[PDB]
Amino acid sequence: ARALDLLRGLPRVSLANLKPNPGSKKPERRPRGRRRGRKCGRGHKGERQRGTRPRLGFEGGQTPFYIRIPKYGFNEGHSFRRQYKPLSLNRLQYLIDLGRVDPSQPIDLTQLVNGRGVTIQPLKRDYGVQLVEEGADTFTAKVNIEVQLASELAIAAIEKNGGVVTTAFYDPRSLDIVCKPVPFFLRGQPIPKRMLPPEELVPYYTDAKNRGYLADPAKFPEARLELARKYGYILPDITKDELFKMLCTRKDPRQIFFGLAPGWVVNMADKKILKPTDENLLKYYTS
Amino acid sequence: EFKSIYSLDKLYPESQGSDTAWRVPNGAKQADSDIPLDRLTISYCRSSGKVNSKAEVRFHLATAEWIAEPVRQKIAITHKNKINRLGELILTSESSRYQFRNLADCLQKIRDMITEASQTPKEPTKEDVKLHRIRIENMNRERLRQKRIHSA
Amino acid sequence: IPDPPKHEHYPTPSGWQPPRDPPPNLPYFVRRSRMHNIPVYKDITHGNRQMTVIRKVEGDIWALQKDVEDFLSPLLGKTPVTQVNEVTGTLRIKGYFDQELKAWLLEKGF
Amino acid sequence: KNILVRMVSEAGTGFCFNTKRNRLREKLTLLHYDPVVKQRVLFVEKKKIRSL
Amino acid sequence: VTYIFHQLLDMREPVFEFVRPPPYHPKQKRFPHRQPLRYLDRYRDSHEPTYGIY
Amino acid sequence: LTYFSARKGKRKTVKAVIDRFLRLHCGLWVRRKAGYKKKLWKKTPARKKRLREFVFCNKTQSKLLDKMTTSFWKRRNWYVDDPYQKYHDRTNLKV
RNA sequence: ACCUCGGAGCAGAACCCAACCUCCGAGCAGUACAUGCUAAGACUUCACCAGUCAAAGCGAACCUCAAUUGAUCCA
Ligand SMILES: [Mg+2]
Ligand SMILES: [Mg+2]
Ligand SMILES: [Mg+2]
Ligand SMILES: [Mg+2]
Ligand SMILES: [Mg+2]
Ligand SMILES: [Mg+2]
Ligand SMILES: [Mg+2]
Repeated sequence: ARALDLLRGLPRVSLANLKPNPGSKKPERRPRGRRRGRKCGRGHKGERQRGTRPRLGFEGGQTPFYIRIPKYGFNEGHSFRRQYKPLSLNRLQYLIDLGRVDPSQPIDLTQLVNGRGVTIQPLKRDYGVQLVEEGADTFTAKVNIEVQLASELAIAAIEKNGGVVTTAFYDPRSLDIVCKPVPFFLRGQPIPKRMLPPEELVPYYTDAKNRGYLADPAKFPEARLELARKYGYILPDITKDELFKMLCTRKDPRQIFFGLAPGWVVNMADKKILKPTDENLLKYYTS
Repeated sequence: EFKSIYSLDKLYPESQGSDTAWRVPNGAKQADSDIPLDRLTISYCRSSGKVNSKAEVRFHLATAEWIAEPVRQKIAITHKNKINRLGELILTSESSRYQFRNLADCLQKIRDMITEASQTPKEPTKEDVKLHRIRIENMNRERLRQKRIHSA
Repeated sequence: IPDPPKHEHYPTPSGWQPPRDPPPNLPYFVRRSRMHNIPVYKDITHGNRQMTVIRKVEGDIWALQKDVEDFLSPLLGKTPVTQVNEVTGTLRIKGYFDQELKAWLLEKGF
Repeated sequence: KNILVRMVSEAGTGFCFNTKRNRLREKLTLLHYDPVVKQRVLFVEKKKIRSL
Repeated sequence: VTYIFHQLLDMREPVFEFVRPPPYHPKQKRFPHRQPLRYLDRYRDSHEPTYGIY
Repeated sequence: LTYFSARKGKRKTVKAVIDRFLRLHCGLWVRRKAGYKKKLWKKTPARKKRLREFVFCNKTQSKLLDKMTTSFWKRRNWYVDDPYQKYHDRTNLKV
């Protein structure tokens, strides 16, 4: 580079030589002098120069605009509505292609966050990831993914490449735990049992058409065949697959993690796992 | 390994198999309406990015053995505006920007044509928006037919 | 950030492609972002100013400016309006040309 | 003088509409279009609430 | 006519279609004051959900 | 409008604005017409139809409402079945 | 004495234009009950709020008048 060759001359850099980049340090304007004084930008008398101007939204006495308009329940229950971070098929393909989350293992919320493909906010009322069909075509992944919402086109696209998609539920506490497991492990609490979906999400997650994690697996093949028939591209048999065992991992409900069970305690220093015998605890953590 | 009282085996004791959700019902779901996808030529080519991909499904209607003879002839009669020089039926779709949905619409069109030509006792509802003029013109045309002899 | 895996045939789905070895013999060089992408970004200051930024240039940047002008002059019908920043080795172009510049730099092999 | 009354249909139940009526005249039975059945049905005046 | 094109002119039959000029809309404003919510619908190409970077 | 609160030193929001208006993420504010459910017996069907509309606000009104609300009400929301989901983004707008 | 709304002059020929200026008026009435629903494009009382007109379309037969009026909250 020519810059260090220039620096080879150029007396040494010290604390007497430093200078900000031009444009970064805008100069302060002071009320002293002929131009900036004698009124100091406040104008002549009234409420303006004296600073006692009426509040924002006041219009001089006439009924204000923000009060004239009738009330309407636009943001009525805004803090109670559920939200789902969109995850597109092309973004998932990009994640797979760039050495991020590995299709050779089941893909769930924690894997997506650790690969940093989605950022889930348990506060601000996000209930997980919703799968969308933006990159339905040019999507050759062959993944076993677990999401919280999915469109039928995304289900078709994923099932079409030899993969399996399932739709699970997480309460906010389990959402936080599964998105940031390490802080939960440093918290010192035993792993809780995942809660059942609310009464209005029950028919969604017990429906085999949405690939719900609470629906009977006796209706999955007929729905998969129906999707394949609707969209062409005949359905592949994944039982004859070399990764069928990995694709079958289903992560039992009331089990936030894969190999871990509710009630266990993780000791990160002196790495081991504590199990709560006194079978009353087993009854609580299993029921 | 871990199983809770809401485990799938306890929730649905009949469906306890390991491969019970992945077995293909190809043995029974092999009717004549399956529309063998191998014998349909599907082309995905229109300059997308106006962002609407195009679905084009074409198939030689005459040599389509998976469609019965009388319904095949009825389709050839009632959709003759979609038959190319080589005799193949042409169906295209532009509803969405996903070729998946476009192909789905094409297949639905094929199924609807097949199951509409199969059931001939359908009652055609009268319309008087575009064909009223044509029928009146044809009537006043046929009004001009009166000699005794002519041939060919 | 993990190194992208060795794919058998490029470009991969979603259009990713690694930089080629050895680096092209050019007076300038454009590094990749930490996530292995082409450092061409859209920018909008006011509601109007659409610009593109080529950010990680290394070497002389005037050759890159010459190449960018020669490449985008036929597409625009005029020479592009451009700002050169040597101290922070970036190249600012008036107008949106992000996809064109990404494809162009990929074809040059950066 | 003139009173605004509420007219309720029999078929297409639940659909009402307000019309102006002279007070001295008998209760109104009128043909009116009912959009929940997409045809004109009878409407009978019920529960007058206005005085203009 | 179609069989005329079939065997007389040995050519593929052309079919035409009466199209109309695209509907006129004014230049889109950043703040469409007092326009109904459907004002934004006259300026889309595809009526399908979009998710840009997600 | 309580630019600085006596408890946290934070800007506050006027809740009348929240009760009356909806903000699209593009920057547009949607309101209802005044009098859209008052004395419908003296109004023509065209007047009532134009009163039942959800309309946009001025640039001045939009900046005023942005000042009157906090940045929490300007974040990108991802509701499940939002009827205004498609209106949160602008398309084919030039400068 | 007046305070809101409309017509005429001043203000002669696109628009606008004051007055404790000159004159008239209004705070209704009458008839169908599609006085249904939607929807391009426009006007606009010099802001806003309000207000005004309207093609195409879906259905169904084959609107007069100048003003005639009152936001939000709340009931
Ligand atoms: Mg002095
Ligand atoms: Mg002074
Ligand atoms: Mg003064
Ligand atoms: Mg007052
Ligand atoms: Mg920027
Ligand atoms: Mg105006
Ligand atoms: Mg009309």
